[PDB]
This record gives sequence, C-alpha cells and structure tokens, in this order.
Amino acid sequence: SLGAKPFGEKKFIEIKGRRMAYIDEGTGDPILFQHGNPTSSYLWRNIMPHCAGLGRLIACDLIGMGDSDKLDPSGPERYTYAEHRDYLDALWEALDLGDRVVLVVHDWGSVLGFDWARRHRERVQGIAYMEAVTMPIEWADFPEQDRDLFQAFRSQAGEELVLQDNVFVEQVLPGLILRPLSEAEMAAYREPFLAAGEARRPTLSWPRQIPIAGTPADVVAIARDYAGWLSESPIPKLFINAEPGHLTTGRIRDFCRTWPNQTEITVAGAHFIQEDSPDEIGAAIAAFVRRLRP
Ligand SMILES: [Ca+2]
Ligand SMILES: [Cl-]
Ligand SMILES: [Cl-]
Repeated sequence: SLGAKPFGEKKFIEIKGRRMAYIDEGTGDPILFQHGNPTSSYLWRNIMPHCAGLGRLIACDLIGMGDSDKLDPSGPERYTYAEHRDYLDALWEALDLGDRVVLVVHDWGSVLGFDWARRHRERVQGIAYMEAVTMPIEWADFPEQDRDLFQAFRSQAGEELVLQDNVFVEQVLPGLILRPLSEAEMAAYREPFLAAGEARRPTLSWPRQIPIAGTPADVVAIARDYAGWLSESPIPKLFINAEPGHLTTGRIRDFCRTWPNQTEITVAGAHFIQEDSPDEIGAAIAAFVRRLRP
C-alpha cells in the first residue's frame, strides 16, 4: 500500500570516520535498494515490504543524505560521484553482503549500483532498475522541460537555487511525482535539508555530476564503462519502465532495451515512480527475486 511510515528501524555504522544510516531487515542474501537525488532509504518504504521473507532487505542513506552524516567541511568540491562511491563502497563492504546480491536501483542509485555491479560482477545475482542513467547522455536525450533548470543547476546560479532555496527537494521532487504527497511524506524528504547552506550541497552536487555532453569526464567514463558491460552481461535484469516516465525514455530507454536476459514491465509514474506505483514495483521485484531464488 501507500503510507508515510518508514520501513523498519534505522541502523548506524561508522564509515571513514562518519556515521552512515541504513535499513537492514531479515536474513539471507541481500536485496539492496539504492536511492538517488534528493531522496533517501525512505523512497523504498512501500516497496521493501513486498520482498518480506525473500532475503535480507537493505536500504542505505548516501553520505550527506537521509540520516547519514554530512561531510564537514562541505563545499563546491564535495559530494562528487567519486566521493559518494568511496563511502558507499565502504558501507557495502562493512555490511557483509555475500556473493548473491540483488540490486534495486534508481536515479543516482543506478549510476552507483551499475558501477558497483560492473566492479563486483561475480557477486551480483540480479539487477532491477528504473528511471536510471543507462549510459552517458547528450542534451537532446535529457527531458526537454527540465533542460533549462538543470542547465541552471550546472551554472553559477545553482547555489542560490539549491543551497538557498532548496529547489531540488521542494520543486523537482514533487514536480516529478504524479500523485500529491502528504505533509508527512514531504516532511520526511525535507528533514535532512531543513537548514539553508551546505546541508543541501548533495542535492546540488548531484545534478552537476550527471554525465551530459562529455562533462564531467570521470562520470562519463564510468557510465560508458557500465553501459558497454550491461549491454553484454548475462546477469538477469528487471527493467521497470514508466509511463509517461521521465529520464528513461527516448534513446536512454532504446539503449537499455537492448540489454540481455531482461524482463520489462511498465508502471505509472514520471521520475520518482516509487511514490506513484509502489505496489506494482514491489510485486515485480518480488516475482523477479522468487525466480532468482527458487
Ligand atoms: Ca506532483
Ligand atoms: Cl550463499
Ligand atoms: Cl541529479
């Protein structure tokens, strides 16, 4: 069902001298859910219950997001993809995930998850993905209605938009969810970002890292690498397409539809489709895992 209540109990662990928060419920091989910008583990709260008893259900809060510690001192050079990866790699190592992991990914969680999977392919039993960065992109591949705003994020205007005015949390997030969010839902999303200034840096650093038209070169290379790999990998995949969808449409979707050993379903949603179709998404992931774990 829907609902504003989080799933399970938030746990904390020290990673690289910072405390990171995560959900870890049940036993067995992990089903690892990774949020992106500007969300947290909370994104998966109505999806994870569908996988009850099918494995160890894990959802991590990226550094500086959800209940995880802020980097200090924060600034324009902090919260790059590379920095997030250092923390997330270390957290996933610390969690003792084993060698039959099912990844469930979204948004920046997909760049992180696809990259981790490429680097740990022997340990990946299946990949479920939705509204994901399937490859490096060109401006023509980016949703037309958001081009100007994301171009602004990736300019000097970004600090005022995001650090001062919290535009990613307050405008982009509800703007890309079809159903109206409740007071409690928005409260949970805005909580890590209540204070103006550097507390909001992760939500600006992320749009500045999207691999678009060759920049930033490091993230472009990472996405190019996992794009080539996923197009050839026989690891089972679940592609949760969305209607109308948002990011994973056009050429981005044309590409991921070439990936081998892939099941696809379509659900209602724009970008943050977890808020529109959690039961359909959860049911599909559960069925995927059951087939992977007979
Ligand atoms: Ca909306
Ligand atoms: Cl095992
Ligand atoms: Cl972003």
